[PDB]
Amino acid sequence: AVRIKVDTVNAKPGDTVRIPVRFSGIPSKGIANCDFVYSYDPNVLEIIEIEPGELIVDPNPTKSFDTAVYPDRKMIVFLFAEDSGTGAYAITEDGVFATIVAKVKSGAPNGLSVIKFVEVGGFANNDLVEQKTQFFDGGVNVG
Amino acid sequence: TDLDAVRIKVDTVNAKPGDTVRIPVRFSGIPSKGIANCDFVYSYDPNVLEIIEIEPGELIVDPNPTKSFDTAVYPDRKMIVFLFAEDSGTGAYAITEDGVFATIVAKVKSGAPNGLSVIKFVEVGGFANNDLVEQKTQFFDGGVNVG
Repeated sequence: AVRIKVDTVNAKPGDTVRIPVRFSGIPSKGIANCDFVYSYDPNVLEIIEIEPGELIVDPNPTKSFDTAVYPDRKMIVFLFAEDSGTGAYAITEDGVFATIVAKVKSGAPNGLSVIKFVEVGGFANNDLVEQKTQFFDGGVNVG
Repeated sequence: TDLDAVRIKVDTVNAKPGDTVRIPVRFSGIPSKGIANCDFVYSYDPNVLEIIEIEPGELIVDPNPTKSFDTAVYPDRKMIVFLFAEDSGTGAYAITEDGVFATIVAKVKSGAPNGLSVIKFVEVGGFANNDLVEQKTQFFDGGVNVG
């Protein structure tokens, strides 16, 4: 199974923090596409940007990777679909899939603001066979 | 209806339990300038409708439609996410006319109850013209009137 984990990072109100989303157990046949959703607390974290991680091998990262943030529904949607169409830009190793850049609101309480796994859609290898996954939560420990 | 807004509306189609139905998502009031990108979410009842595929509509002009258009269906959370961003980078594949943005293809489950199974607007992210200026939008619901 591929393991997906959002880091838990420490920050102080006002800080702009980077929260890696890591993949481990990436199969030999790679990951051609994957999409999933995590929830967050928009009253504590303002999502600034979500950067393609080192695992995105496409020369034009944004062609293979995208995210959509919906503050009202409190969700972050991750979308990866290797752009070559031949499997060429498939993820082939463990590492950082994306980096959430979020600002901790100035009046945020101390303690953990959770970034929780909500749902996975597809998560397939270069044979387009669905892979088993195990998703883990993360967030920001405000101090 | 705001004539200065782009109105997005999911059709309300009639069907019987067991039918595979096509439910267009239409755009009206598209600025001649063109829409370079848009993303939004509608909810549905996966206990009545099994989403089979969401086809790029006639408005998706990219010769590689999947490079400009994508959707994500989440049955557990009961949501459908629509994502459009013209792939050329120069505005070449922007949406420039009124018409079908996408087509939801769904099967009405054999045991589905009679009545309207609503496909309801949830939230809009961006909806920008070619100069990257956010456009005023109005989203309307649709669904399948099961009978």
